[PDB]
Amino acid sequence: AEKDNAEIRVHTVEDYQAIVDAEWNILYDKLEKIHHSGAKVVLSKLPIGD
Amino acid sequence: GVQVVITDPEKLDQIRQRESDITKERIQKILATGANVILTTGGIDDMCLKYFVEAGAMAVRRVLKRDLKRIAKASGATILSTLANLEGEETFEAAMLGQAEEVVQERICDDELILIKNTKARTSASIILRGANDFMCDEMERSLHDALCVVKRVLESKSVVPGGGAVEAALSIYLENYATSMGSR
Amino acid sequence: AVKTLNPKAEVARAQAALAVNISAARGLQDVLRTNLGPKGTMKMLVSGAGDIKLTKDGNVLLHEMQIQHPTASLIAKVATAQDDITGDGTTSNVLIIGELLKQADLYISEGLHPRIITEGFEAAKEKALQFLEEVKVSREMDRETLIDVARTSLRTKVHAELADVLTEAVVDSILAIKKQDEPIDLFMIEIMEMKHKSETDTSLIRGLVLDHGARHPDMKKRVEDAYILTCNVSLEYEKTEVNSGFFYKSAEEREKLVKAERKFIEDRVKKIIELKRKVCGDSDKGFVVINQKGIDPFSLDALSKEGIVALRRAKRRNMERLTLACGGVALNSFDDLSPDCLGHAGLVYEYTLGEEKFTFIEKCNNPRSVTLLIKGPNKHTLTQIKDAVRDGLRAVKNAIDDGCVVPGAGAVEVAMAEALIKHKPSVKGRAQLGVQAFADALLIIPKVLAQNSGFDLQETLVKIQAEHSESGQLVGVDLNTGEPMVAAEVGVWDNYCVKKQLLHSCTVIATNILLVDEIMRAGMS
Amino acid sequence: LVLSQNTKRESGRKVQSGNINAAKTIADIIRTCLGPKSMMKMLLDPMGGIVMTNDGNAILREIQVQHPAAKSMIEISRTQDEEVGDGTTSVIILAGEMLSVAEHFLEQQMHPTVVISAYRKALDDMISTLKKISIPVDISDSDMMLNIINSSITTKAISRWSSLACNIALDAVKMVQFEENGRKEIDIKKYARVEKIPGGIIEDSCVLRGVMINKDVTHPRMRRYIKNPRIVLLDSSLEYKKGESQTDIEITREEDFTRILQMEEEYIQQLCEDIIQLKPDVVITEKGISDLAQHYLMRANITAIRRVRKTDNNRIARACGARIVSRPEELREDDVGTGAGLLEIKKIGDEYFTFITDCKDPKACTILLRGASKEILSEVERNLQDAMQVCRNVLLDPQLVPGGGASEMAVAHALTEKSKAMTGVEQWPYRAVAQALEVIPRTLIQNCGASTIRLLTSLRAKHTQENCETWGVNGETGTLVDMKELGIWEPLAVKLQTYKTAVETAVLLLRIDDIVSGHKK
Amino acid sequence: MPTPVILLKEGTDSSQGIPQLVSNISACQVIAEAVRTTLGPRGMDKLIVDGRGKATISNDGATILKLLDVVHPAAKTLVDIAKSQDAEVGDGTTSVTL
Amino acid sequence: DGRGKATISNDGATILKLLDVVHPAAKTLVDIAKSQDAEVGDGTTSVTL
Amino acid sequence: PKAPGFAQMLKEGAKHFSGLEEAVYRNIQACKELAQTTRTAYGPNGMNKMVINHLEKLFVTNDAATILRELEVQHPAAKMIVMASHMQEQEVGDGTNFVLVFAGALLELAEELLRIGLSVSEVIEGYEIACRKAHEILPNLVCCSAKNLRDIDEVSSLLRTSIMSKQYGNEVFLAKLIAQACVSIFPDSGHFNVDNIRVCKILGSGISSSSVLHGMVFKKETEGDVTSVKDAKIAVYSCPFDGMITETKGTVLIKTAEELMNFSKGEENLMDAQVKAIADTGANVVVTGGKVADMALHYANKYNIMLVRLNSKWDLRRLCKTVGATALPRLTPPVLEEMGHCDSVYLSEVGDTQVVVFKHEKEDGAISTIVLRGSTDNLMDDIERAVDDGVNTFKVLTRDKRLVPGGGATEIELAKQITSYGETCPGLEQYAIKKFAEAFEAIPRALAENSGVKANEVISKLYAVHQEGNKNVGLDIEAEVPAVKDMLEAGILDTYLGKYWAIKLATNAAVTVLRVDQIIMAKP
Amino acid sequence: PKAPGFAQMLKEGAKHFSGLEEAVYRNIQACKELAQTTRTAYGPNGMNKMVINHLEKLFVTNDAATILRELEVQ
Repeated sequence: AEKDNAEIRVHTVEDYQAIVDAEWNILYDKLEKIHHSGAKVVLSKLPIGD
Repeated sequence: GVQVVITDPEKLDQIRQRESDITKERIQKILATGANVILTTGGIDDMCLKYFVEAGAMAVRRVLKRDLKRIAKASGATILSTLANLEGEETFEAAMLGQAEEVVQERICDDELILIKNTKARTSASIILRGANDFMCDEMERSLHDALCVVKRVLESKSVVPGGGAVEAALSIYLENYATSMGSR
Repeated sequence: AVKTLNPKAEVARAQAALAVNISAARGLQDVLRTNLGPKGTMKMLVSGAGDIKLTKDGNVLLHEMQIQHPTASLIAKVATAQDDITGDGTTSNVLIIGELLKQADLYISEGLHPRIITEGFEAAKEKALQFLEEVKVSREMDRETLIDVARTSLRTKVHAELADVLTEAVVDSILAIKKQDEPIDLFMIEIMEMKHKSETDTSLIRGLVLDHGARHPDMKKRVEDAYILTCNVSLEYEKTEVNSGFFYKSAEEREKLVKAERKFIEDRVKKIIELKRKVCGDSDKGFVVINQKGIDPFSLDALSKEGIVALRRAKRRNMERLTLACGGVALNSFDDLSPDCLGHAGLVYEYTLGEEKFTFIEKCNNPRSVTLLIKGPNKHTLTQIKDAVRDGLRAVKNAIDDGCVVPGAGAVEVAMAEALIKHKPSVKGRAQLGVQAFADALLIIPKVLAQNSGFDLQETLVKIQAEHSESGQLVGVDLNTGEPMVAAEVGVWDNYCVKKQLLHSCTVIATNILLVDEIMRAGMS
Repeated sequence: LVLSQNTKRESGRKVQSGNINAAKTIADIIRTCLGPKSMMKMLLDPMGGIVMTNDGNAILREIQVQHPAAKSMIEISRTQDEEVGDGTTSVIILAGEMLSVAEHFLEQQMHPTVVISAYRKALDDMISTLKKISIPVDISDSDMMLNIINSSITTKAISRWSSLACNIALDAVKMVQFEENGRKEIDIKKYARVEKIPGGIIEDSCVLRGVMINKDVTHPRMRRYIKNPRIVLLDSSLEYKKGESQTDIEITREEDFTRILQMEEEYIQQLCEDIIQLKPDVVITEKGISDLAQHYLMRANITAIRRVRKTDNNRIARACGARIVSRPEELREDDVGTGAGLLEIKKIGDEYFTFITDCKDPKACTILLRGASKEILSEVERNLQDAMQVCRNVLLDPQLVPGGGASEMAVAHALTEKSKAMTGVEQWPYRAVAQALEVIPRTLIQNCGASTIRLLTSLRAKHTQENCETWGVNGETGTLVDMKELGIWEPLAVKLQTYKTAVETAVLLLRIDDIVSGHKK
Repeated sequence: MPTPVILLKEGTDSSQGIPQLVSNISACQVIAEAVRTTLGPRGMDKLIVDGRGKATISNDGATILKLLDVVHPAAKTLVDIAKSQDAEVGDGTTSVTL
Repeated sequence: DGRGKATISNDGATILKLLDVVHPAAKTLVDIAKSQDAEVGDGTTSVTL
Repeated sequence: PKAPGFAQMLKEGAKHFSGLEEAVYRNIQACKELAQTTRTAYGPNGMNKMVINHLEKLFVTNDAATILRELEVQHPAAKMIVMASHMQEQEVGDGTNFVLVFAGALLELAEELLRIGLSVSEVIEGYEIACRKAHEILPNLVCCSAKNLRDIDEVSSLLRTSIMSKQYGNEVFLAKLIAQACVSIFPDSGHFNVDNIRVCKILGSGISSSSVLHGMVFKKETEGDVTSVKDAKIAVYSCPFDGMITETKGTVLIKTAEELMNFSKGEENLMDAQVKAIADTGANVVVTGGKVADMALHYANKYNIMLVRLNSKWDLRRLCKTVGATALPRLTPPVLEEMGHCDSVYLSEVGDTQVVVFKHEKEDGAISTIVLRGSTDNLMDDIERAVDDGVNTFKVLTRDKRLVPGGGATEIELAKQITSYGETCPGLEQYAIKKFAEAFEAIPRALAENSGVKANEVISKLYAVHQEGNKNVGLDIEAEVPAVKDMLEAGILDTYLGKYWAIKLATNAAVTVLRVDQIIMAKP
Repeated sequence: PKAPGFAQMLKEGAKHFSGLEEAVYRNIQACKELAQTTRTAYGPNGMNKMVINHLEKLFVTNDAATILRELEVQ
């Protein structure tokens, strides 16, 4: 949402698919780290993704 | 819109080089024809000017479109919006050239104006006015424009009318007589 | 008459506008006549901004006292030209103009058409110029002669003591300037002022002074023996003229590109460092760098780690001055760099005053550029003494230029009086009237000197109007006893250039002004 | 509301009288300014400066008006000045008096057009007569040219500097002739630059066989004095320049940034050795100069001057014969600055200047005016403009006319004879024109201050004698003087254009009969 | 600051010649049209109210012209003729004006 | 305040802050109020008295 | 009526002044206006002053220079003497009071002679010669050439004079604290720079509790923990504490998938590595004025690192000097040699104000700070101004030497000596020199008026007891005894250089103002 | 600009005329104005005239004296 500002260039359509998948994999990775931490309550100064 | 993107810096210099060499070769193609006079409504850059000086040709910029069209009609030159051919390569032909005996810029009222004398293809006529103020000069050019108009009418219609109001002089009485014919109001 | 042409326009007519001009000139000369003469009283001007002047040089007054009368502005312009040539006599010029016009009115009011007096002025100027040429005293470049000339110029402006102090500085400067054929008064003369400690203590510094200081703490304050590097090529960062924003993919490459970007300036500074270390293998010697452009803070760190003094953003003539001071080779491309291109100074240190910073260059072996470091207790006095300094400098420059010199205190003027009055109407007769008037007007300088100095005018003028014998000397007016004085003996002089230029300028101005009839004003709304 | 809602109108004899009044006033405000005895006029400009000059054209040019015919006359004056330089000291006066006598026939209910035809015949006869009474003169003979110039200038402030003025004008004009038109070469008066520098005296002003540049050496090292310099004119800038086509760069490898930085340096170098390959000495440009290129040129011991006005560039090129160049790689030894007798940079006082003198055969030149103050200098340069203008008119026509009103009186009695042989209604206008001509010598007389009526009568009666047409009016004596020994001569074309524009003014004004205001467009 | 001296008072209106005369003729015609309808066995009358609010109808043209206070000079002559004929012979004052 | 926002207070220092004093000498007293408020508390009232 | 004439319309609306009338009356009157303005100023019995600026800011003051700075004045020579005193303050410290009083007295007595018809130029000559003679005779008055470099007692006793002058209540505390400041600062960057002392203002806890720290202070927050180590290792960074962003517009780019994961991860890892390397050299506290990356502070918390924030360039310069460690524009190299060293650093609460403290012990020399405590911030302004003036006094003392006996005694001796030289002058300038000598009675006069005892016989007794060479005896401060006091025993001294410079500047101001005769004034 | 000089402020607001300029031009012009004013007046072929006074009273006239009486001249 407000992370580093970057333009991206992708020839293969499948690579574009992979790009969007990889973004969501970023957020999923963060969430997995959060869960596997074993905690249950999370607070954030910054906004939380729905 | 063509953005120029560099991933190999080794070529920026040559890029800039042809950025002018394109105009250079266009000019050289024009001059190799042997044309010594060029006119252009479009802009003329110093790049072209110095090349022309080294060639010693004649160059004029920002000329009004109607004037250059008249030039083509007189000298027999061809208006050229660009350089091209039935084939893609940009070339130029001497057949496009127009002719006139002598071309001079001359100083009238410490302002240099450009003259073209005796185009062989089609005789042209231009008139210079001399006067005291701009008021008298532009009113007399209006007068002359009317003169040319009426003479054009005379030539176009081989028919003339006696001036000084003879027209209505006759018309009044002729219509007076014809009036009684109607009998109405 | 032109009113019918234009209603909002304004005109005078011949008598009317002539009276306007003479009245305006008379008022202007009345305002200014308090100035000339060492006994004169300088003037303080206050701008609408609240600033302050304390000058006596009339050019400042005319340019800075706003007037509306047209001829006043005209005279101000001619005086400005004069000041741009020689420096004083602007006062003398305006006084000459006013009083000459006064006599002219005295005569034309008697019905004499002005053109006659014009011609008389022409002939009188010719004869006066001949006499001025023949009378000029050819003197060589003796130091004491220049000293006296400077003192005579300066005592017009300041305390006697202040002028006495400053005279030695100015003469030593000028002596230390000439390459025996051409002084230029610009590069070798650095005029700087510090709000510091005195007006008297202002003195020549044998080297050059800079108006800024070091930008880092580790910058050493003092350097025993200095090697000077004069340059202007940027040691600050810069980005090429062509859009070159770049991209990267790994955060490590981000650091790598940062290093690369710095690397070019790194090379630049490293060349200088290597030059130093090659030359300053010895510990004692010091390396100083002057850049006309800026210096990057990282570059500051680099130079500091080698203990190298560097200064940024000096005025573009300062490198000229350094060249003429320490003989360093002002360069641009550090790529072609040699020890031979260095400059050498006997001493360089920093002086901190107030919040600003100053830099000293000292003990040039054969300095050809110097600095009149102006010490001033007060901001206005700085400006006043600076104008005085410039006056004295230009006067000495004219003195050295012209192998002659004119005795001061107006002895030239009484000489013109006696010579011109000693012209039978060899002129066409009616012009003798104008010649008489011109000679009369010439006598103003002694008149105003006496008046400002308090002595009674007519009797002093008559007394000095005594050419003595076959040795009828050039006699000046005493400025404290009101008695005849041999200017040459007492050593009160002035530049021939001054007198010749003022005579010519005043003649032209007067002959033009006396030839106007109406002053019209018709301009766009 | 019908017509325009706040547009005035006025009609007929009222309009004619009003225009005549306006013309008469226009003439009157200048009648004192003519003659060697002339007055000296100074102006208050709208925006602060002071302008003082005898020349009528500038005087009128600093006049705004409300009545239109006055504006017409203003433009007439400016045209005559542009074409010939002087005569404007007289043209508007002649036109005004022409009109003043002209109006006297309006209350004769004499319709304007016939009077106009009379005027046209009058102009034809005047031109013929003046051509009959000319004198051809050699153009090479210098002192006669100097005499002509002195004659044409002994009306303004420069009179007392006549010798210097004439030498200056002759030198400047003579050496400006672009012989590339075969035997039809033309001189031009926009390469004869005039520079006003205060200080000094008129006597110090002189013709410099070259150009003046109010610039300075960019770097200390370049020598300020050179005997036989070589000069290169770079119209293009000498530095790295924007890629005109909005180019961009995307570097990825570390070395690339420093490499592109080096590339512009290398381009600068390329230009530098391209210049030095021709062994020049002097570098001039209208654009800026990179300090790095400045470095390289210094290393080559080459003097460089930056950012000079384009006209100044052209004049320098015409001075040292070289031609301007915009491409260093295309530099040719044919444009090497050969023909500079000396390159120098002096100090006028608080300012550097550039001197390029002693050209082999300089065709361009600027005049160095050094006087008292900028306004007097401006008056001087205006007078110089007039002098050099009439000099060029002579070099176009070697025919001369005796002025001092003498030609006017010749025309007067010639038209009188034509009139008394030319019976008709138009006769009275014709002789009216003849009489109107007589006022130039009249004005000379009043500006002298002598008995106008008796002097004029003696003049006219003298000039009924066929044996002499050279009798004119001396400026100062106020006595009848034959012009030959007095020597006040003028170029024919001057007085030609004078009368010619005068009668044009007459016709244009006399045809006017109504006024309409408020066009709002 | 001198100024030109005027001939008559500021704003002294003047209008000379054929335009002046034709203007007068037109004004007389305008006056006529105010009365043109009036006369006739099937003729006409007018109503004019003053500034005071008092109504006044009239068929005799002279009365009407008296009510129409004319400012333009030439028409004042016509209205005076109306008074003259009214004092002399009667209706046709209308006709007189026409 | 002029903005219409009400504000009640018993601590004198707060009140003096609200009473924007123009007269100079009293500004010193209000400053003492701030000082004591930052130092020890109630009696800022007492301090002023 | 209603229409006199002007022979000169040269001015478009402006003030022309001429005829000596302005010099004789108006200029003198303006100077006397200033003299009355700050006559109450100087004096131990002098009472303080308050002024609000054009922008409505309070200024409680006793110093003359500060108060003159806050009156936006228009008469020119008023500005003359004002800025003269201003520069004098820029040179020595107190004396602004002195020089303004001198100017007033000299001007007032000079106009009297001008009225009695003495030549203005001759007045100039007399004043100049008198000032030069006074300069010549002054050194012969020095007593108690206090020489002790770094003792506390001598310097405390000395600085008591200025502190007592501009604050009469609290001599002991301020004396001891400023002396502690002076002794704590050695010659490190050259001879006890005035700038080496910093002042902080902290409201509450009245003046008696104000203290001095041998370190330097900050009124800023903290980001992680709050710890002090007896071996505190400080790192300084002008660069913002973050990954070095390229100045060029550098947009990170990717081409395939794993770039996102690896790029974010690597950013994290290399910030971690950088801060670890910083920690590896043992630095436990870091300072910067640049922006702080949240990642960086997070890792610092992980590694127990202290952070200091938002410092201005001058502030970090101060800290650099305090710990003697070189600020590093490059974030990487926590080099051992240029790395900080402080006795103790922590965060404390004073006056409901977060305070960062660098509590220190430095033999080599450190730039210490004084802590000001009390209620009214305006009193803080006054008291800190006085303290800084005292610091300037101590600096001038260190410049060369040679205390002189204050309390007017010196000036009475000046008056007597100058007068005595006056009757041996003879010439019309004798009146000029006599009046100049008379002028010095203004100081004891001012002390009397602010003391409220009958000045005249005080001056008379002072003269009488000064007829026996008692150069050390001066004006007392006591209502019970409105007579006399012996200054030397009372220790009421002051500096040679200050008096000398004040005298010379007052002379210069006078000679300048008297000299100008007619004035010209464009409309503001 | 905007500020020429007066060597005589003698007048509190008035017209000073001098230099024969008024006699040579302005006075003559005024007389000619009158001449044109009643040139049409005299003559058997002269045609009549009307004028209204300052008080709006008609005056049809051919006589010159009467018409001059009704023009309030300055």
